[PDB]
Amino acid sequence: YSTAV
Amino acid sequence: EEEELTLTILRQTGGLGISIAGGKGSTPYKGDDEGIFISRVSEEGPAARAGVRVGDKLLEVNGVALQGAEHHEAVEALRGAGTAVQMRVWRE
Repeated sequence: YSTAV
Repeated sequence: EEEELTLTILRQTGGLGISIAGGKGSTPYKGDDEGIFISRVSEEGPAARAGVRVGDKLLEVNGVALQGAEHHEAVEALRGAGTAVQMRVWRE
């Protein structure tokens, strides 16, 4: 999964 | 075509303009590598202007390697990396 930072 | 790049992302406030995927114990960005990869780059955001590219594998954040890092550990590193965030990345 992705995490926007 | 394999290269290692040192990219410096500059921000005053807010985010870096990227999404990261993968990490130890998470679903990998690619089956052969459990590491941290750039899954998205925000259009002309800080990382875009710094030359980051989707698919880049993130090796280090301000000199701290992410080998063996869980997904949340990489997220914490990037969030607390400061206003100048230098990333050693692997690009194919």
